[PDB]
Amino acid sequence: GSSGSSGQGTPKLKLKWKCKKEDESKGGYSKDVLLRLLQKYGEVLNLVLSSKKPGTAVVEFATVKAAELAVQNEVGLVDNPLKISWLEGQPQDASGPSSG
Repeated sequence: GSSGSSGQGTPKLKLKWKCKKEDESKGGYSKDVLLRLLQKYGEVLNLVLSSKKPGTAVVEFATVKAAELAVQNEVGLVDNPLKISWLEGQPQDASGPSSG
């Protein structure tokens, strides 16, 4: 298909969740909640939020291990399973002999 991501710097992740139109109500999360949710897994060096679109943000991890676990295990809330996607620098490894 189409691939080509350098991802050299820290493994930053993008946190997106379902949120209503421009409203005073967030939905069911907050810089803190999300911060503590990841903290447990890994130290959150920087945690920024996206204003352009509602229910969107980007977290900055210090290690790859934590990030992954924060993208697999931590899903947010049963009712609202946060959408943690790899904005850039995604881990890729197989448990067998690779080839063309």
